[PDB]
Formats: sequence, C-alpha cells, structure tokens
Amino acid sequence: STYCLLSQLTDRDLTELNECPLDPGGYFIINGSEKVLIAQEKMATNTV
DNA sequence: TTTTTTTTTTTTTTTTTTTTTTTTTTTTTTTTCCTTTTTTTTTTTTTTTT
Repeated sequence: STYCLLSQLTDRDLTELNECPLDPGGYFIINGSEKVLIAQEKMATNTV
C-alpha cells in the first residue's frame, strides 16, 4: 500500500529485502500470519 | 289463581388468531485463536512531623 515500507520499490530493492517481486500484497500480517479481508455483499443503502 | 310467553343467563362449541417449539444428509482432513478484565477493597511502603 502507500504507507508500507514496500511502496514503489524496485525488483532489486525488493529482492535485497528477501521479498518476492511478484507478490501482489493486499494482505495484513497479524502475529506473523497473513490475513486477507473478504469483500462482503450488502444491499445498497439510500435506495428505494 | 294458574298457564304460556318473553327475557335472562349460562353453556358448550367454533373459529380464527397468536404463541410456542422443534427441526434442518453422512464421513473425512488441515490451520488459527483463546482457555479474562477492569473495579473495588486490602495491605504494604514511603514521607513527614513533633
């Protein structure tokens, strides 16, 4: 994301940090476990 | 002065509504997270005074 340390880094800079350049991200790291948030459907508010 | 005839008062059912309650295939394999917590009372400690 914008506020993480891996923002707009090159492939060499990501490889020097032992991170995969093909890793899409999009997940949190909570207690060392990779957690992903599933989008939830809901009815559209303020609609008749 | 007694009999019929109207009124009353229960009596049992009816019918519809509401409430309640109980149920939701079989087996198997992996992770993850939690298995307290702030509040109030009690006890000890530290500083101050005569």
